[PDB]
Amino acid sequence: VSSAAVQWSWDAEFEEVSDDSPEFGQPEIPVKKAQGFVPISIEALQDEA
Amino acid sequence: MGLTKADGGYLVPFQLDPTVIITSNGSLNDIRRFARQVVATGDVWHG
Repeated sequence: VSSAAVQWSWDAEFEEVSDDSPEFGQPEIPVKKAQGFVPISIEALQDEA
Repeated sequence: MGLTKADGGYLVPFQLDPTVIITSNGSLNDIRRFARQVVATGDVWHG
């Protein structure tokens, strides 16, 4: 959730106020994945060191 | 990624047998156990 402040004002006596309702925003963060593969022969596993 | 050199085969050890195998037939002879040996001092032996 993201928002801001309320905007005041220097007013006089007997004067209406200004509508100061703030606004919002929703930041969104999708999640992604990465990959990596290594195939190897049976002979290599039991021969190489 | 198998046994090919550039594909990971360089990591295998090198196994060698240092002992030399002689591959010559040779010949077996028995004259020297029967024949008569005399010691020479020059180049000719006379009798």
